[PDB]
Amino acid sequence: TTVFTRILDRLLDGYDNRLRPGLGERVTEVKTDIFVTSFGPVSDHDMEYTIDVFFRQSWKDERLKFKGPMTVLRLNNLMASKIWTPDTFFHNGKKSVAHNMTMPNKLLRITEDGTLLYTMRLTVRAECPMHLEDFPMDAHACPLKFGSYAYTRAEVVYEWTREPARSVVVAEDGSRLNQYDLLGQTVDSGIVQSSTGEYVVMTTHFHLKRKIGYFVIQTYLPCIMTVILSQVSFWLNRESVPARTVFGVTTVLTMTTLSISARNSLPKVAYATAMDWFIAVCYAFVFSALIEFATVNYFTKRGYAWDKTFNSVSKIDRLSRIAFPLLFGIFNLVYWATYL
Amino acid sequence: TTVFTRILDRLLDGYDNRLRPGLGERVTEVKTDIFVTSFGPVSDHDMEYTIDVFFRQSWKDERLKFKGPMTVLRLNNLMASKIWTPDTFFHNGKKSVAHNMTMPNKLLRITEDGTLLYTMRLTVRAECPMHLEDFPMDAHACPLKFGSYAYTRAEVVYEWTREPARSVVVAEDGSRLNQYDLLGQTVDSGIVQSSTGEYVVMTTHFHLKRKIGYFVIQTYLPCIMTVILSQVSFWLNRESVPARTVFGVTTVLTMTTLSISARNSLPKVAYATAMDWFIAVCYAFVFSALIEFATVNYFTKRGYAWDKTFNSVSKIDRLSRIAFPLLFGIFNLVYWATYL
Amino acid sequence: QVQLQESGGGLVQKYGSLRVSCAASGRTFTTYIMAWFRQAPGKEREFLAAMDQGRIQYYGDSVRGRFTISRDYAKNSVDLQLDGLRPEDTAVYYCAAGAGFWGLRTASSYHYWGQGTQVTVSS
Amino acid sequence: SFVKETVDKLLKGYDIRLRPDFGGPPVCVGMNIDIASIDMVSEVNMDYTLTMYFQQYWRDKRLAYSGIPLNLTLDNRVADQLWVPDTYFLNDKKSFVHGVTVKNRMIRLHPDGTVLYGLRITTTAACMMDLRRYPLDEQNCTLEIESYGYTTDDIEFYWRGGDKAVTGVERIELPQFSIVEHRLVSRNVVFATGAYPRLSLSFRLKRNIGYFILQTYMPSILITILSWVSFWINYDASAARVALGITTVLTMTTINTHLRETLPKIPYVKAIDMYLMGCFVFVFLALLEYAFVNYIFFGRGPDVNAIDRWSRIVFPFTFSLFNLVYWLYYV
Amino acid sequence: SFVKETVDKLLKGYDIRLRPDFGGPPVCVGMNIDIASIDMVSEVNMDYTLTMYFQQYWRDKRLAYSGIPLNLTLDNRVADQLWVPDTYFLNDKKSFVHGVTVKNRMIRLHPDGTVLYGLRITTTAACMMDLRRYPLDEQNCTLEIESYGYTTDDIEFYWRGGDKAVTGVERIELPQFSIVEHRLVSRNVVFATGAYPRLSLSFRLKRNIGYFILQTYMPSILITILSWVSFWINYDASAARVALGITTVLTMTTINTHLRETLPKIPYVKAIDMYLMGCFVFVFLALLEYAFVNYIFFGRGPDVNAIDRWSRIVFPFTFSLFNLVYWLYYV
Amino acid sequence: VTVILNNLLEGYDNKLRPDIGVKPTLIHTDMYVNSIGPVNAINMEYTIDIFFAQTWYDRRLKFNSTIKVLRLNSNMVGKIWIPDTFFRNSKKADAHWITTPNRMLRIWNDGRVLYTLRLTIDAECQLQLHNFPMDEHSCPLEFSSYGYPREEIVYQWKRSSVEVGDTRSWRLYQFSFVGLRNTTEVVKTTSGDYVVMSVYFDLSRRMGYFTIQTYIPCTLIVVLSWVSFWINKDAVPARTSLGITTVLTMTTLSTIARKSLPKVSYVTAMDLFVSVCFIFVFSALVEYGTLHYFVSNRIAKMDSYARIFFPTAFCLFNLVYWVSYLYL
Ligand SMILES: *[C@@H]1O[C@H](CO)[C@@H](O[C@@H]2O[C@H](CO)[C@@H](O[C@@H]3O[C@H](CO[C@H]4O[C@H](CO[C@H]5O[C@H](CO)[C@@H](O)[C@H](O)[C@@H]5O)[C@@H](O)[C@H](O[C@H]5O[C@H](CO)[C@@H](O)[C@H](O)[C@@H]5O)[C@@H]4O)[C@@H](O)[C@H](O[C@H]4O[C@H](CO)[C@@H](O)[C@H](O)[C@@H]4O[C@H]4O[C@H](CO)[C@@H](O)[C@H](O)[C@@H]4O[C@H]4O[C@H](CO)[C@@H](O)[C@H](O)[C@@H]4O)[C@@H]3O)[C@H](O)[C@H]2NC(C)=O)[C@H](O)[C@H]1NC(C)=O
Ligand SMILES: CCCCCCCC(=O)OC[C@H](COP(=O)(O)O[C@@H]1[C@H](O)[C@H](O)[C@@H](OP(=O)(O)O)[C@H](OP(=O)(O)O)[C@H]1O)OC(=O)CCCCCCC
Ligand SMILES: CCCCCCCC(=O)OC[C@H](COP(=O)(O)O[C@@H]1[C@H](O)[C@H](O)[C@@H](OP(=O)(O)O)[C@H](OP(=O)(O)O)[C@H]1O)OC(=O)CCCCCCC
Ligand SMILES: CCOC(=O)c1cncn1[C@H](C)c1ccccc1
Ligand SMILES: CCOC(=O)c1cncn1[C@H](C)c1ccccc1
Ligand SMILES: *[C@@H]1O[C@H](CO)[C@@H](O)[C@H](O)[C@H]1NC(C)=O
Ligand SMILES: [Cl-]
Ligand SMILES: [Cl-]
Ligand SMILES: [Cl-]
Repeated sequence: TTVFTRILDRLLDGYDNRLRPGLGERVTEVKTDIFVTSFGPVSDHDMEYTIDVFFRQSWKDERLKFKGPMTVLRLNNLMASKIWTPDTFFHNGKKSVAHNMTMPNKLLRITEDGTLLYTMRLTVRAECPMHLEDFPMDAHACPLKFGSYAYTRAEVVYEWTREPARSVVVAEDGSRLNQYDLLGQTVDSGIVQSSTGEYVVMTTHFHLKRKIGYFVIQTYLPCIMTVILSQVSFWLNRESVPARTVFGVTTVLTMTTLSISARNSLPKVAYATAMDWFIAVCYAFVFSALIEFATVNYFTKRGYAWDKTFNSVSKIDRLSRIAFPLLFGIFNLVYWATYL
Repeated sequence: TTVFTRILDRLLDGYDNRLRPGLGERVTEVKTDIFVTSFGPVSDHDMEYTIDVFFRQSWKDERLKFKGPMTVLRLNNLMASKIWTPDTFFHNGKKSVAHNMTMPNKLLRITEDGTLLYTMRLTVRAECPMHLEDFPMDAHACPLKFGSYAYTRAEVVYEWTREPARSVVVAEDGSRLNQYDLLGQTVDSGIVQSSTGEYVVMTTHFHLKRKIGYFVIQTYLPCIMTVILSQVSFWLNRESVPARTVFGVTTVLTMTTLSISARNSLPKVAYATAMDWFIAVCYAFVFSALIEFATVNYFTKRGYAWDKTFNSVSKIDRLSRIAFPLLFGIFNLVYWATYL
Repeated sequence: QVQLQESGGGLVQKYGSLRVSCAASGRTFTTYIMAWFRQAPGKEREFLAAMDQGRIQYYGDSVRGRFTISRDYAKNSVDLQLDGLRPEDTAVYYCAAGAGFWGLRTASSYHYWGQGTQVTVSS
Repeated sequence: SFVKETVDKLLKGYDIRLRPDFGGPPVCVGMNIDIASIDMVSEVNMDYTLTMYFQQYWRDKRLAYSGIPLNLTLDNRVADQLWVPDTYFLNDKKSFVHGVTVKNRMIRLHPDGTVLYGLRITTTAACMMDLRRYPLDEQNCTLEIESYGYTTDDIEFYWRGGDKAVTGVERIELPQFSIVEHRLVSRNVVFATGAYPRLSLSFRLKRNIGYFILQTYMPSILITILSWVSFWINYDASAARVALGITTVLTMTTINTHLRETLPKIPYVKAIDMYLMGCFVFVFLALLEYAFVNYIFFGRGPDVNAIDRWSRIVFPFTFSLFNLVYWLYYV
Repeated sequence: SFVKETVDKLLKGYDIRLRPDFGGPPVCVGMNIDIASIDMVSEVNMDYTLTMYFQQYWRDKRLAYSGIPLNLTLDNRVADQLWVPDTYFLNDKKSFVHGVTVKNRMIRLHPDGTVLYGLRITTTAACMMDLRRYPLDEQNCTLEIESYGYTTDDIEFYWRGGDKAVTGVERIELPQFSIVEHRLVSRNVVFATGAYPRLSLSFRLKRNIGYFILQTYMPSILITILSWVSFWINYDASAARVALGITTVLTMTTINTHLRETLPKIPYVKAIDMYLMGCFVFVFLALLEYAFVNYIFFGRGPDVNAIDRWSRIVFPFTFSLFNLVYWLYYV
Repeated sequence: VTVILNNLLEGYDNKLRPDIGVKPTLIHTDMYVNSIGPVNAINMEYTIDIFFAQTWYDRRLKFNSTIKVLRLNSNMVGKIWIPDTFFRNSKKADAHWITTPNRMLRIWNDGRVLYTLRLTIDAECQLQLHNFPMDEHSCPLEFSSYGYPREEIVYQWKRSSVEVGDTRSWRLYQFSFVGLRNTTEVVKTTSGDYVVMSVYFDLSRRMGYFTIQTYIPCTLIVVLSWVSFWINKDAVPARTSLGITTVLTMTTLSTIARKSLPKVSYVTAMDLFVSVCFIFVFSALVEYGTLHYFVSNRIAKMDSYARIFFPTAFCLFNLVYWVSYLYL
């Protein structure tokens, strides 16, 4: 086994890991691919998402050529710290983890020609600026940008290993998404100009579509049932002032409870979302059903109900039994067609 | 700068940082000094407070005497790890932070005579045992104790740099308190005894008084208005049984909600606070108002109101309009005289 | 209402330098991707350049290294510097803004479009 | 190989414990910041989180090299072998340098000896906010940059590029705040251990009111309006008018309770508190108005309709007048 | 004295960068796990926390020693000088080796060259849960054990002890779950960089129903039963029957609100949602039944009692039938 | 003293325990409990801050000199052999590092070594929450060597083994510390038999918080539903609104009672009380619904009976409930 020990000692003899390969001679070309083991949950409140990847980088270092019984050295990852590696970082990363349980989750393989393969297991939290105007029927393109921290494009360039569409692969059953659907991803590469120079940036946009099922169950269905309940009052006799006032005030309190609690998981945006409009309109219908009874009660003459002369069924009530359900159905037709 | 490199090399040659200065000849005297850059928030749930300080320590080490051009060597903090420093720890500290951004927040200055200045930037989280009997009108004396972990008072003694009052300084605009006022601090020193010997302890007591404004706004004022609301029913006619039942029930349920939420700001201690008694008495007033109506309804003979004989105005209602507001006003004066 | 107004253009001699600027109003596009497209006569819209909130520049292959895209985030504007112009570059240049859903190079991902500036190179 | 020999000679005999010009004039350090994002502006914790690219420039003559017309961008581990300023943030509470895939740090040397040293830092800095006008308040959050152990005789800070030393503010988009301006301040701070150079980066934040209109102001306005409906109901409908009056009182409590749970326990009155108290008084007085009407007819009868008709004007007029004084004072 | 020279000899010339039999056959690593505790099985975070004693067994002939009939237990810091397998957990989100009073690590050598390597690990492992039958659901949370850098040509995994490799499962006590069984799986996974050995430890968790009966099911049942009291109230009492009906509607809302605050935002209907929706419909229809009774008497009067008698039977019969189908389907 | 320290470490090997291959290394442990922190019922754990002291003999550290004891800081700790003591039921545990490592090392001339460090331990305590909130627990703290079996390391309690402070600065808000006991046993693992040292802390819950939070509010609502028995039965909206809103509030109160507990699937004492209060308020509404039905359409004297039966039954339940859970 001392043959392979002597090969490693020769490689590291007089080797400077402070210098990128080809420094002052050529541009270091780094080929990258990403295997997404899990696309983690998306946090709307923080406008961030989590992704777990195998981040693979490959480049050629002529100082690491060797001859031996094997053509590839599948080495302990501690060998990585003794050689030069790319200083890749994620531009939109917030707080990432390079896993090291039970050992640093890194592999290093050296081919005899001097090509290096260097992969690591990462958990990246990345910024995804969301536009929530169409929430909860919104779609987002969450980016994942990475590149060199220190080396400009005249020094280090990044490329995708295979075709860009094939250089980012997501595992078949690795979705940790709860309320989003990963429709697909687009792979690109660009250039960023900063105060320190011009840098290659490799981008991947993950296209996410929110699932509406949770908000139908917990927001849209309760709102609709509160509107339907508020219109049950129209079918009670006008001499039921306490009963029809309870209908009006409880549904208004219910809509207020729904309204202030529907944005609890969202960032406090200044603009109004699609769900805000639906709740505001449902509030108007519920508010108008209590104003309607006030008008009916104002034209009630006698304080006794039908068992002398008796009150008549209100014309306002007769038309409200039709107009209110009809206009709420029309709103739902326009609302859902506008956003779906 | 080769002159100063030799001086530092000469000083560290043969220097044993495992041994305290003057070992076997004298007690090592450490003069301490605390500058509070911010008195951070006080946590009632954990009974702890945060504090950001410049912790300054000074002592003499004859092994570090030097002669040269500069009388004081203002060195990189990396030098501090090569020499002996006091092993000061906070006795009541819980989880403190030594700041490491962008470098270790430390300084080390060596004068030519061997005197050392050693300051570090810390965030100390210390236990502050609180007696919450008078909450929210309570005051506390939060301590800050520190001393040597390993060296007994026969080896290392601590002293305040100046007069003890002037040795702890709080910055003019550093208060991070929301619910408290910092009324001043008491500085003291003492000796603690343990199984491993006697140790010098340096104590500071920050005196804090709770600001009552939040609890007046959010607890006392809603309690007072609920009691006033419950006494409104005394002025309604005795035949409005549903109306007066709604007054009694809703105010009792409001007091029930207030009593639950008034404990959420505090650790779940087993005794009653001063706010518990106010809510308990307010509950008694609100509950008696509903019991008063039940008595009035018991002596109501007719189900119809005045427009045939008619019910008279209840004597209980006539007396309750005076007794209930008066007794509550008397209780408020006695309550706020006791605690304020 | 949201409006995007291209400026510059007209006629330029071969090899001339032209700067095309777009002014946006009615909505702040700081978090959006502001792009440039061109449409040769009898041809589909061709992606030219884009620049997202992070100042990352994307380019089409035919214009990479020739055209430069910059953004004035304070002025809510995007500019496209045209250099090495050739008669093949004569088209209508469009300013666009969008969230880049299903790709920032596809024209269907941009919801806001300018009217269009004619750029012509005469040889 | 020439570069490798050059770097070894630079680091051979280099003393990291000594600053450049250790016994001479102070080393001038130029700083610029590229702000990547501001987030987590919290009133509960009284802090904001800032991600930035923190660049420091200084000239260390011990690192001057000749023969190479290149700027030597080295591996970031060489920073541990060089002297760097002991720069720190005074109001920083929790800060980390990003470390994926490697430590987000850069060292770039120049032939004359200039060192460019960059760090990608996320820091949570304390920002004590005055919330008396909340949610119509303007906050001022600062970042205090100081040398820890070097006084003004050893080190000098300056903003490299003047007023253009900080970039990226125009690209920041806060969901709840708008940045009005940022300033760069250079000054000295004196402690008991000496005078130290300080650089200040302050932002002025204006809170967006749109969220609070839908969340607290509009439900309070509509509930206050709804309590006037009782003025149009007959006096003898005690059950209906008490139910309406008490429900509007209960509704105002729910609005405040939800708002209270999202805020730090502050001892003073905020602007939004003043509005909810105002709306509560109007809702409370409408309920007390019926009790007055009920007492006059039943407890004193042995004009009732005048009081209700009078209230139909005064309550809408006084509440609109209250909104006039409120919004003129705070907007 | 002799033991020191033997250990000194083993570490002399040792190459930690090379695995045992580096150029030869794969090294077989045997694993057994002693589970200390499972806790925080989180539906919200979709994960669970595991504390275990993780032992790895392999032979390194470079560490063979003779003359000492002892199994040499060394200080745990010797693990930094010896080669250990690069074992990782694929579905691991956050993990640490305990470090009080020292790093909770064991290295025991054997004369034939066998190394026993123990670690005390707490790991938060991902477990995506299907909540469609919640709270009557069963979950299968797994632990994926794999080598990171070494393909099946370099390393082999096996459960040391077969079905007895994992111990301590029967002693685990989860408040909300019962561990029905656990399984051990050995297989190979292929990635683009090669084929890697994988060991899988999976538990089958059955959620306890007793908590949810007192928490949500009983108040739903008692609220539905009390909504039938209105059918026995005289049709004249509009204010009594409306207040009873509306309050039962609001109780079901509070029950669901308390429930959903403790759960993630999943886009499908759970079993508990199916029950709460059913109870709401019954409570909603009881209130609609009075409006129908009120409308028929007053809106068509110019058999009201028969509707109440019909409702007194049909509502208890349909609800008891709804519970019968619900529980037989899910239990 | 520099000469003594240099010679002690010359030829020293910290990877080998003293008397390896000769006899077990006997370690005498000592614990000063600085504070027993909060008891978290949901996570089934408690916090404890200790000064953990360990004493053993290392013949490689004998020295002949005028000085009798070397008193050293934490610098020397990493250079000599140290026991690999770990805490078996510790979910989280940290040492202390401000301003320096909170560690002390003392070496006597006959080779005796005293090693002490400060620890904060989050220890797992599986609480059995039957009889809650009138429950008592013995929360353990177990430690042993990670890799050295009984044939190599033995622990032994000293004369004054576990010491507590004033027990008044402790963060025991809901529990009162009543006492402790220390045990020693042998535990067989797959890698050998280990000496395990256990400290049990007996904790009895203070029900003062729960009386204010759950018992008194629930009782007042039960009393509230009895007010309807005195209201005239012709007031149908009054009796019904009182009856059903009282039931609605019990539903809210039941949820608040269990917010501080793990979601255990057995019935605690507090669950039994809240459930019985629910049955009382449920019956008060059914009582009126029965009376209202039979009067509009002796039984008519149901209100008189309910005025006596309901207060008497609830007092009777309270008599049995508090006697069973406090005395029985
Ligand atoms: C995955 O990756 C992560 C990230 O890399 C790994 O986490 C790292 O783990 C390693 C190994 O455990 C740590 O190194 C040792 O750390 C200890 C403890 O101090 C560190 O941690 C404290 C908090 O604990 C945190 O980590 C521990 C685990 O380490 C964990 O249990 C706990 O829950 C918590 O998470 C920090 O407070 C502390 O910071 C403080 O001290 C810093 C300097 O140390 C200072 O910069 C800070 O500002 C702050 O004040 C620190 O981060 C260290 O004590 C230890 O260093 C001693 O031991 C090593 C052993 O090999 C030795 O080589 C060192 O030289 C040193 O020993 C000297 O000092 C001893 C104490 O005085 C003395 O007894 C010795 O004799 C020796 O003295 C010699 O040198 C001195 C000085 O030159 C000289 O005067 C003497 O004469 C003599 O020559 C190690 O640094 C990392 O800290 C930790 N990093 C992070 C970010 O977490 C994780 O382990 C990886 N996981 C896996 C599975 O691989
Ligand atoms: C939303 C609020 C809208 C407010 C609109 C307010 C519009 C408005 O001004 O209404 C007044 C009037 C009230 O009608 P309503 O049926 O409620 O009241 C009857 C009406 O006052 C008759 O004139 C009375 O008869 P008479 O002459 O004394 O013999 C009759 O008394 P009696 O016979 O029982 O003794 C009353 O019951 O309504 C309309 O004319 C239809 C409006 C349809 C509006 C439809 C809107 C959808
Ligand atoms: C929580 C308070 C509990 C108080 C419990 C107090 C219980 C208690 O003592 O009740 C008796 C009485 C009820 O007074 P109240 O006026 O309500 O009842 C009248 C009384 O019953 C007369 O006797 C009736 O006339 P008559 O004889 O048939 O001609 C009259 O009938 P009518 O004219 O309508 O036909 C009834 O209305 O109260 C007091 O005298 C003042 C007590 C003040 C007590 C202190 C109050 C602060
Ligand atoms: C007719 C269906 O509507 C409802 O069940 C409904 C409407 N508002 C509230 N609810 C109930 C309480 C519910 C909401 C969400 C999940 C489960 C149950
Ligand atoms: C007369 C003032 O009383 C009130 O405003 C009052 C009393 N009970 C409740 N409230 C309201 C809801 C309130 C409390 C606290 C802050 C803002 C608003
Ligand atoms: C418990 O500690 C005492 C000293 O306080 C000791 O005498 C006794 O032996 C210990 N018990 C056990 C079982 O170790
Ligand atoms: Cl998600
Ligand atoms: Cl505070
Ligand atoms: Cl406790």
